Amino acid sequence: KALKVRTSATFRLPKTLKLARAPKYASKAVPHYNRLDSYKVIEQPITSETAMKKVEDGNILVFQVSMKANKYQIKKAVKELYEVDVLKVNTLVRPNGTKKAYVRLTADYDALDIANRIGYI
Amino acid sequence: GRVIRNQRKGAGSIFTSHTRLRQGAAKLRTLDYAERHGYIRGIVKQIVHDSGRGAPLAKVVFRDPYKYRLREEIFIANEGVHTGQFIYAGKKASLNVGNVLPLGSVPEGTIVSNVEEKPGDRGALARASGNYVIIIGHNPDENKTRVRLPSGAKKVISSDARGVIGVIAGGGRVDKPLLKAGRAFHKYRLKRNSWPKTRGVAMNPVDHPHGGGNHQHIGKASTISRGAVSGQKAGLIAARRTGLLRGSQKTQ
Amino acid sequence: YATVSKTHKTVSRAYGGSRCANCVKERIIRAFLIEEQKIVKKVVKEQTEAAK
Amino acid sequence: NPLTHSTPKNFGIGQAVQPKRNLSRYVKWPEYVRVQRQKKILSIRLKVPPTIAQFQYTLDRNTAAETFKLFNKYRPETAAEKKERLTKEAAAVAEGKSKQDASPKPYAVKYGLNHVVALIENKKAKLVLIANDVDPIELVVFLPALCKKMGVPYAIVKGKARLGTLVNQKTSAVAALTEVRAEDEAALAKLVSTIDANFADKYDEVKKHWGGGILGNKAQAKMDKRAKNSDSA
RNA sequence: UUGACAUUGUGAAGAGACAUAGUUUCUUUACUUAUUCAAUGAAGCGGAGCUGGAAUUCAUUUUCCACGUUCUAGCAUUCAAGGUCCCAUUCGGGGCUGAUCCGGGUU
RNA sequence: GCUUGUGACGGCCCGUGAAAAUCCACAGGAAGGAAUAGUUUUCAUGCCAGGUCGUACUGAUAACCGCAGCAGGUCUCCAAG
RNA sequence: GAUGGGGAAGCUCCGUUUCAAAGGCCUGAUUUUAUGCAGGCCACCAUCGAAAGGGAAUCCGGUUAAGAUUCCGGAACCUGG
Ligand SMILES: [Mg+2]
Ligand SMILES: [Mg+2]
Ligand SMILES: [Mg+2]
Ligand SMILES: [Mg+2]
Ligand SMILES: [Mg+2]
Ligand SMILES: [Mg+2]
Ligand SMILES: [Mg+2]
Ligand SMILES: [Mg+2]
Ligand SMILES: [Mg+2]
Ligand SMILES: [Mg+2]
Ligand SMILES: [Mg+2]
Ligand SMILES: [Mg+2]
Ligand SMILES: [Mg+2]
Ligand SMILES: [Mg+2]
Ligand SMILES: [Mg+2]
Ligand SMILES: [Mg+2]
Ligand SMILES: [Mg+2]
Ligand SMILES: [Mg+2]
Ligand SMILES: [Mg+2]
Ligand SMILES: [Mg+2]
Ligand SMILES: [Mg+2]
Ligand SMILES: [Mg+2]
Ligand SMILES: [Mg+2]
Ligand SMILES: [Mg+2]
Ligand SMILES: [Mg+2]
Ligand SMILES: [Mg+2]
Ligand SMILES: [Mg+2]
Ligand SMILES: [Mg+2]
Ligand SMILES: [Mg+2]
Ligand SMILES: [Mg+2]
Ligand SMILES: [Mg+2]
Ligand SMILES: [Mg+2]
Ligand SMILES: [Mg+2]
Ligand SMILES: [Mg+2]
Ligand SMILES: [Mg+2]
Repeated sequence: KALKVRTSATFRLPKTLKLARAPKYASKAVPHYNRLDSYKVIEQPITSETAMKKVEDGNILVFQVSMKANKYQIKKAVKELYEVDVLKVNTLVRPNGTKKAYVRLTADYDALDIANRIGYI
Repeated sequence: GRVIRNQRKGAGSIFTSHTRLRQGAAKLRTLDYAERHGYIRGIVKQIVHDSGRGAPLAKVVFRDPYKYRLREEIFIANEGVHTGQFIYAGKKASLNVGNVLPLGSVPEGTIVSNVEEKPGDRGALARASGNYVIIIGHNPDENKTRVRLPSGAKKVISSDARGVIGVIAGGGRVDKPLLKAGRAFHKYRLKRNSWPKTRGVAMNPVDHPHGGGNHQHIGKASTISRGAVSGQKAGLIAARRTGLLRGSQKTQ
Repeated sequence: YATVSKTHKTVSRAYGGSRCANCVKERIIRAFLIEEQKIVKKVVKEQTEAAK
Repeated sequence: NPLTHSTPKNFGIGQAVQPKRNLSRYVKWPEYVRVQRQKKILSIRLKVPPTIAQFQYTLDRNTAAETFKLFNKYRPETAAEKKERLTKEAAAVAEGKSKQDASPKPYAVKYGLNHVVALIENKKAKLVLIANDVDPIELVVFLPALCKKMGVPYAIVKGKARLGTLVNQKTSAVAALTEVRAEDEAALAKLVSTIDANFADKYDEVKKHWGGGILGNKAQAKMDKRAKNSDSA
C-alpha cells in the first residue's frame, strides 16, 4: 500500500501510555498519625485580665493556639473539644511568636459560663 | 592605562538600545507562496511614529492564506502611503507606491525602499527617513538586478529580492538645526547612551591615545591603521585621505 | 462589566456594543454594493471570454 | 436540487482560506529521523568503494525464497526439543548402555559470525548466506573474499532478521549449511549453482565496480534536461 | 594578518613528467553530500500533464508563454456546499470527487 | 478666593510620552430546545464559604544612618485668619 | 534565570524558544466501572522580578491603659459554590 496522511506540518510527541505506580515495597512501614489533632491544635486558655473581659463581655474564648493551625482547624477543635458552637474566629500572632485565637461563640452559648466549666477563672 | 571609551561599548552595559517604547521591528512579509507566485492584498491600518526612528511606521494587516484570521505586519511607511490604502505584495503585482515587488519585475529607474539583500530576508537596504534605492538595470540570466544604494555604492542582488515601491517617509528631518543641547539630549535619550561626547584630547593619558600633554593636542597622526588593535583605533580609522573635501563628490 | 446586566453592554442593532452605528451603516452599504459590482464584474468578463 | 446549493470555492491566492492538505512531504521530522534518512542519502552521493557496493547486490526474492525454504528444515534445536532430547538420552543412554549415542546425528544450520568464519576457513561450510544489513559492515565485508578464496560458494541475502528467524535469534548476521540429509543434497546443488552464478562467479568483475555517486532527483532532472537541450537542439 | 598542512570530496577543459598511450600534480569552471549562511507554527518544491493561446506548420507539432484575486476602510472559520458511492436506513456517519499525476530533497 | 478633582479645548517635539494579568462585547452559528408542555439564571429574591502572613509604636535637634539622646543626613499626603 | 542543547581541564560560561519527538482543555464514549478511547481544537514552551506601576469587593457611629476601614453596632459589597 502506502503512507500516512499528516495534515499538520508539526510533528508532536506521540501520546504514549503512562503507567501508574504499583510499588513493591512500601513507602514508610507505618503512616504518620494525625499531626494536628484537636488537642494539639488548641494549646491553652489565655487568661490575661484583659482577655477575661472579652469573655464576660464578649462571649469570646481566647486560646493560645498552635501556629501550625488555621481558622478552619481552630474552629473545629474548639467546637469539638468543648461541645460549643462558633460564630467566627479571629486570630493573631503574638509578639512572643505564639498564635492567639479570639473565638466568638454563637448567641446560644454563654462563654463566660463555659470558661469556668473548663475551669479557669 | 585604562580601557578607553570605545572599547567599553562592546559589553553593552549602559550602552544597549532604549528599546522600551518601540513599535516592534519593521519587516516585510515572510516570502510565502502568495507573494512569490502572485500578489496579496493588505490594508495600512495606521501609520504611526516609532521612538528613536526617523520615519513613521505603517501597520498593515493581511488575511492569512492558511488560517481564518488577520495577521499584521510592521512596514516602514513610504512617502504618500495613507491609512486605508490597499497594499499589494507579490511577483505579479502592479507598480504603485507602497506595494512590495521583487526587484526583478520593475523597470530600471524604479525607486524602492526597505529592499532585501537576499530574497526573503524581510528587508535590509534603505530604511532611514528619506532614503531609497534605484534599480539601474537587470541581467535576466542568473536573475540579478543592479541597484544603487543611498551611499552611492552599486550592488548587484537577486531579482527575487523584494523591495517596496517608493521612498521612505519623513524625509528632510536632518535639514533642521537641533539648536540647543537639549534637543540632542532628548534625541539620544530614545536611541542609546552616546551623548554627550568627551573629546579624547581632553582626557588624561590613562583614558585615551589623545590624552595628556601640557596643551591639548593629538600628538601623533590621527589616521590609524586598519590593522591597529583595540585600544588604538581612535582617530581617523583607515583614512585614505583627509582634509576639507573640495570639489564635487558624487560617485562616477 | 461582569457585575452588570447585558443590556448595559449592548445596543439592539447588529454589532451592538461594538461598532458605532454610522460605522455599521457604511459596511452595510459597502457590503451590498461590493457584492453587486461583483456580479457586474462576473458577467461582463464572462462576456469578454466569448467576445474576442 | 431542493433548497440545496452549489457554491464552489475559489482557492486561488488572495481568497478562500486554504483547505487542509497532505503535507507529509513537509513535516518537521525529529532529528533521529532526519539522520537515518540523510545517512542513507550521504551513503549514495559518495562514490562507494567496490568492496562495499558488492553488497546492495543482494539475492533476488525467488531464489532466496527457495533458499529459506531449504534452510528452514534444518533449524537448530528448540528449547523443549533439547530438553526432550536430554530427558531421552540421559535416562536412556546411562542405563540401556548406549555410548552417549542413543541420540541421532544432528543436521542443523551453522550460525554466529565467528563460528562460520572457521567453517569457511576449513572448507567445511558448503553454502553460506551473508546478511546485507550488519551495521558495522566490517564484520562481514571480508566474507565474500573469504568464501571466494576458500572455494566456498556464498550469497548476500536480504535480512539479518530474516536470517535470525531461521535460527531463533532476533538477528543473525550469517547462516550457513555444512551438512545435509542426502534427501536434500540435490536441491542444494541446484540452489548452490544459481547463487554461484549471481555472486561468486560475478565477484571478480564486481570488485572492479565502484558504487553510488548518485544524484537526487531535484538535481537529476536538473541535468537530464540541461543535457537534453544543450547537445541535441 | 599572510603561507602551508589537516578538515577535502566529484566531473570537465587546459598546462605539467617515465621521455607524444595515462597512474600523478596544479591554473581555469563545473558539481553537491562535508562544511557554511537565510528563512518558516519545515505550506504548495522539482518533474510530467491538462486545458487556453501567441506562434509557422515544409507532414504534424518543432516550440515558447501563461494556466481563479486591483474602482470602495465590507464579508472570507465548523474535514465545504455541490456531485456521486456506501451503512441497511434515524439521528448520525463514512469514502471519493470538488482540489490532476509522479518523486517523500521543508525552501 | 484657596487646595484639589474633572472636563471641552489649545501649545510643544529629529522627545509623540510601559507591559502583562484580567473583564466585557461583538462576528460566527456548532448544537440544544415547546403545547399537554418545553427553554431560560447575564431579571428579582433566596442558601452556604471565604484560608495564610503583616497590623503595636518612632519616623526624628532622643525610637533610622552618622562610635552618642551628634546644630549633619534621610522619600511623601493633609494645610485656618 | 532553570530546561534539549553548545563551550569549558574544571569550579562553571553561553543560550530563553533557542538547531528539542517540549504539553492540556473541553466533552463525549462507561451504564463489566471507574474512567480507557472517540473527535475537534490551542502550539501558548519554565520560573523569579513592584508593600509608589497594573489590581474583584466596606462604610459610618461606638469602644480600649495600649488595637481598629481588623472588635461592637448597623448597614453594604465582591468572589467562589
Ligand atoms: Mg453575656
Ligand atoms: Mg490577621
Ligand atoms: Mg536589548
Ligand atoms: Mg552619558
Ligand atoms: Mg565634546
Ligand atoms: Mg566632540
Ligand atoms: Mg584634564
Ligand atoms: Mg598612539
Ligand atoms: Mg596611552
Ligand atoms: Mg595629548
Ligand atoms: Mg587643540
Ligand atoms: Mg444599552
Ligand atoms: Mg528439525
Ligand atoms: Mg589558500
Ligand atoms: Mg518552509
Ligand atoms: Mg500638591
Ligand atoms: Mg498625543
Ligand atoms: Mg467592554
Ligand atoms: Mg456534531
Ligand atoms: Mg444573577
Ligand atoms: Mg484552594
Ligand atoms: Mg497604627
Ligand atoms: Mg520622638
Ligand atoms: Mg542609632
Ligand atoms: Mg541629629
Ligand atoms: Mg543561565
Ligand atoms: Mg511574581
Ligand atoms: Mg502592587
Ligand atoms: Mg499598586
Ligand atoms: Mg472609629
Ligand atoms: Mg482591646
Ligand atoms: Mg494609635
Ligand atoms: Mg462589623
Ligand atoms: Mg447584617
Ligand atoms: Mg453568585
